[PDB]
Amino acid sequence: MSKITSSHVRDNVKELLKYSNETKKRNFLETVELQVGLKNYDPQRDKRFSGTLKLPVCPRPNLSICIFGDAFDVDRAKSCGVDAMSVEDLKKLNKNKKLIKKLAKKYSAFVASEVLIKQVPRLLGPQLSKAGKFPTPVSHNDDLYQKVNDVKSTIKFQLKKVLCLAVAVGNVEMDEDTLVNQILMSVNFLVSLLKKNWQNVGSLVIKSTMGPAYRLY
Amino acid sequence: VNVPKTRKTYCKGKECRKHAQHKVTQYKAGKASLYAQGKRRYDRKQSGFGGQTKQIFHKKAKTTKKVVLRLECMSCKTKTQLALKRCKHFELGGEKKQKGQ
RNA sequence: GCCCGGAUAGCUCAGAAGGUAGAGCAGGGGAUUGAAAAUCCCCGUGUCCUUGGUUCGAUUCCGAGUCCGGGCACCA
RNA sequence: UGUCAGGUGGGGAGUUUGGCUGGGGCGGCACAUCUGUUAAACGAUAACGCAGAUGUCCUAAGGGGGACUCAUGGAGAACAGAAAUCUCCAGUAGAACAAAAGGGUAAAAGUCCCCUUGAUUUUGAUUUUCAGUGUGAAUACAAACCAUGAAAGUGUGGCC
RNA sequence: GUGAAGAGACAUAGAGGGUGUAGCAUAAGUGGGAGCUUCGGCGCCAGUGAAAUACCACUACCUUUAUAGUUUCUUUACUU
Ligand SMILES: [Zn+2]
Repeated sequence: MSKITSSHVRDNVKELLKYSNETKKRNFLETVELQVGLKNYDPQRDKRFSGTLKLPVCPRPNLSICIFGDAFDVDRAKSCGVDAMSVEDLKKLNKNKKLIKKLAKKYSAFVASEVLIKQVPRLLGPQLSKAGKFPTPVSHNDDLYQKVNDVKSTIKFQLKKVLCLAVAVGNVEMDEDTLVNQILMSVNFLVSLLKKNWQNVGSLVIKSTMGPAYRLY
Repeated sequence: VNVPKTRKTYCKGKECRKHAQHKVTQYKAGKASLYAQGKRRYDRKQSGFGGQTKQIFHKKAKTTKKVVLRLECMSCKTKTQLALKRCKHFELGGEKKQKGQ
């Protein structure tokens, strides 16, 4: 009630994030995610659609970024926190299978310039695949300092071969009433794919890294 | 017969109202719905004692059936219908070509 | 038009869930016997109906499309 | 026992069980169409007359532009032979053009190479069978919107 | 009309149930994920692969049952 339990939506957050015993407390910035249970859970014959819809309030489990920019973007990247890379450097990474797995699992975010979106998904593709961390659309005239927010804001919506999604919804840094709000947006994009959402005001928990048995609906 | 899949053609549109790209899918007939005026007139009549108060066709000579193409626009996604001459086989897309062996 | 079942070596018939490609019919040689049969041994034979697909891999599984053989429906 | 629904039910009830046709029936299609001829040098024209075809196949075998000549024969080139590929000379079509047959076509309507969707939209006028009714096909424009070519042009499906 | 006792669940339940191969080792999956913990230990780290593990949770796939809820019911008794 009150637009998906607005009374105990922020008190849920207030009791988790600022706690060492209940929420363990890691050194990196603790990110929050959701879970919801619809009656629409069918494996399907057609197979699942998967449409990566954006959100204006930023999702963003961004630890490291490994770019592929050249000429303009190498100058812009080195000034910022990220680190640049060359075209011939990609051939050295692919030459052994181990260093591809380091780029796959940890380095989640990506930035690739307009000229370097014509050589990328061949070598990584088969080895990567299940993670699905491919580059973002970027041109040479971008700012890079601002472009970190665009990758951070966007998130995957792939649903195949399992009856669950887990879309992130802010973190420790973001405001209290945003997270949730985001809750209205996050569920709405599930309603875009499915027919019957079950049923506007459904189920939630708050799982911020060490989200304990606080268990929601 | 084979057809290209997508093709350029005129659409009425009203925006628009010129040549543009299209998708191509095959037209299938809808289910009879059970609440049309003729079905209600038929079921009211056919109830009592008498048995089949109308004609039942079973002198079907010819073999095939005309193929129809449901064209769907790209921009405003309005739809049209373009018929085709009678043929037994029909692959909507798209085993080209070949020539020049 | 509906919802089901089956396809495998030249022939015929298994296969069976997770990782193979097989008994037989024959067909070819050995072993055995004074020989002629019956029996132990060692071979050659595959688009696993057809396509993209599905898959770490699959004839299977998984979902499409066409070819063979059997059922309950019928107002131009 | 009563009402409604599913099977069974010639035990009984009602009704139909083509036409042309050297009598009918058995065959056949001459019963919707197309080519040549019968058909008597405008058109029209019969028989279960004669020789034969159709219920399809094609995103190219449709549309535009540019290259180039085919049947067959002769003279020469290792394996190569009557027949493989290569080169020259003669070559009015004696080839080819999705199928029946007739017509048509040679810097092409044939063969090869480049780009595409005029097999598109809105409606009427007009030839053929003809009651100058319909059905089918075909021809010539108007207003649009496109393709192709340096252009003139050509194209509202298949050379007729 | 009136009484007795055997079966399919839907709530709602976590104990587990998972052993091809390479991987300390019996990996059903999906996310967050660099420390929880006094120390202990196990992870990040490193490494084997198609897939990474702790620490937290959600979803399946199979067994279990002890809930007085649905009825496919199935078994007998009582006279008006
Ligand atoms: Zn339009």
